[PDB]
Amino acid sequence: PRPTILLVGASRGLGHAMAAEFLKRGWDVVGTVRADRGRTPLHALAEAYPDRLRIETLDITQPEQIRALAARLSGRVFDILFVNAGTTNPDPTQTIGEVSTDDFVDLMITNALSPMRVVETLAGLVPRDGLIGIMSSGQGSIADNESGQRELYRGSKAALNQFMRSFAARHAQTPLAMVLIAPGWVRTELGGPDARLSIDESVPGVVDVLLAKRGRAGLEYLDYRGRTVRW
Amino acid sequence: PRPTILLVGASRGLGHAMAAEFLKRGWDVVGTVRADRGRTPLHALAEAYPDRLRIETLDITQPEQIRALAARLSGRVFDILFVNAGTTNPDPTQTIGEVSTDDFVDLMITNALSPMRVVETLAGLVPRDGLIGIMSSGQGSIADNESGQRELYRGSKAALNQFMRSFAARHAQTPLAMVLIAPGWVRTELGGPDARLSIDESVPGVVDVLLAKRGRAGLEYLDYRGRTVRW
Ligand SMILES: NC(=O)c1ccc[n+]([C@@H]2O[C@H](COP(=O)([O-])OP(=O)(O)OC[C@H]3O[C@@H](n4cnc5c(N)ncnc54)[C@H](OP(=O)(O)O)[C@@H]3O)[C@@H](O)[C@H]2O)c1
Ligand SMILES: NC(=O)c1ccc[n+]([C@@H]2O[C@H](COP(=O)([O-])OP(=O)(O)OC[C@H]3O[C@@H](n4cnc5c(N)ncnc54)[C@H](OP(=O)(O)O)[C@@H]3O)[C@@H](O)[C@H]2O)c1
Ligand SMILES: [Cl-]
Ligand SMILES: [Cl-]
Ligand SMILES: [Cl-]
Ligand SMILES: [Cl-]
Repeated sequence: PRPTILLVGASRGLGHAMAAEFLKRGWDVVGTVRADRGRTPLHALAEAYPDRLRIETLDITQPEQIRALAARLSGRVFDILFVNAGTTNPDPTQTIGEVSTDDFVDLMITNALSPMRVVETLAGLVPRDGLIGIMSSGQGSIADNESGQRELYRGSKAALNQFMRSFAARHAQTPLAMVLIAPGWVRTELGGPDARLSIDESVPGVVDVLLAKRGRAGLEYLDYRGRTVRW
Repeated sequence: PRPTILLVGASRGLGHAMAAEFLKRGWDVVGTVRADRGRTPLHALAEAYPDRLRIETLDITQPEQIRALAARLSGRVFDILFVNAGTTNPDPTQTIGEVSTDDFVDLMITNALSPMRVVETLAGLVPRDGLIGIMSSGQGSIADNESGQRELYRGSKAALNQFMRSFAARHAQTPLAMVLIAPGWVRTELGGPDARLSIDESVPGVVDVLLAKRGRAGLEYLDYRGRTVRW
């Protein structure tokens, strides 16, 4: 009967840290990994929590795998669905006018289309008063984009946020809680060596925000400190 | 891709209906029939789901055929292995003191030894955190046996349940989920025309139980309503 989070993209980085943090707060976790990555930090974590962490497989860019996960989990209910999975393009220093079509397509599919297909397909596994979240980025804020850089990633997260606003409009005036999280610039393999925050300086706050967002209907764009991020 | 159940004994009755019900839930099914039985209701079901239901042959009382199936399914992974196959003796009104040695041996082999041999030999086709189930019966409960009748069948299912408890003990340090199902008294060729439940009143609940047991390690004895059955 323990509360359970379905955490999509939990193999490493922020997603793995989120799984560890929910487990420390007494929740169960179903976390997803991609089949191709071999053994991950999440596999090591599952050995420490053998009865409380379950690992499922999902590449979010494969719609058949999203449906397969939905079928596997159809006898389960999740208090929170959180889509952490995201990446960046091979060469983030390229401007939008320099990126290859393949790189543009790949990142828009991975970061914008695919998290939305996950939430649309798996929303039924969450109660109607539950919480659906996606890991966005402060870089997806258009109002805050005064400096550019990381051009393709920025557009992918801006598109994600807009898609999520339209999803939220279809749930207007219902109890569903929704959140786009900006975790801060964190020293993971994605954030890089110059990132301002350690994992432990971001993830407890993200988890605090998610727990507090439950029961507060509607979509918000919130950072790891609970501050509203401008669209 | 899609989750797959290996359903042993799916030709007729409850087993055939379970195949149909899993297909309705977005699962794929590999179902077994006895080769010498010619065409079965499962073959008709395969006409309607030719890409999602595959039929293999197996007489569970023939160890060489269990080994042959294991080789045939080499490299396949099944989220659920469920052994449905079972029968009863030619004259169920006979007391234990009346049954012939042949009838005793035949039923003990078919209902108790053989499902366990299937489970032991095919367990390697299921993940360490998968689900292995066997169709038992409420008649196999020793604590619930206040009224007798069906004497030989009752003993065969009690032995099955005990054998499965020992199998479960060997898996106590693993996340393997296991279930013995009591489906209720159902109007199949085995249950007879006087049985209380239609197939459709039992099978959706059995499948509900299986999908909800996936991910909950350890062995339980559960009926089609999810109630615990006393050993
Ligand atoms: N770190 C930061 O500074 C920062 C800032 C703002 C937002 N974010 C966001 O935070 C999230 C996690 O990033 P991170 O810093 O933890 O990066 P990370 O360490 O590189 O982890 C990325 C995670 O996403 C998964 N993933 C990527 N593509 C996937 C796909 N197709 N299907 C399934 N899973 C996939 C990865 O799985 P594999 O192991 O299989 O690759 C991994 O679990 C991303 O959405 C990112 O945009 C991060
Ligand atoms: N019906 C009830 O009221 C009831 C109640 C409690 C438990 N159960 C259990 O439910 C299961 C299914 O029974 P049912 O009512 O559906 O009976 P059924 O209609 O007579 O079907 C029995 C099934 O078992 C298969 N089977 C029997 N011996 C086999 C063997 N040696 N190798 C392979 N398959 C074999 C049959 O295949 P063939 O077509 O080749 O014969 C058929 O698919 C049994 O385990 C039974 O004990 C039934
Ligand atoms: Cl992942
Ligand atoms: Cl951020
Ligand atoms: Cl059969
Ligand atoms: Cl029963």
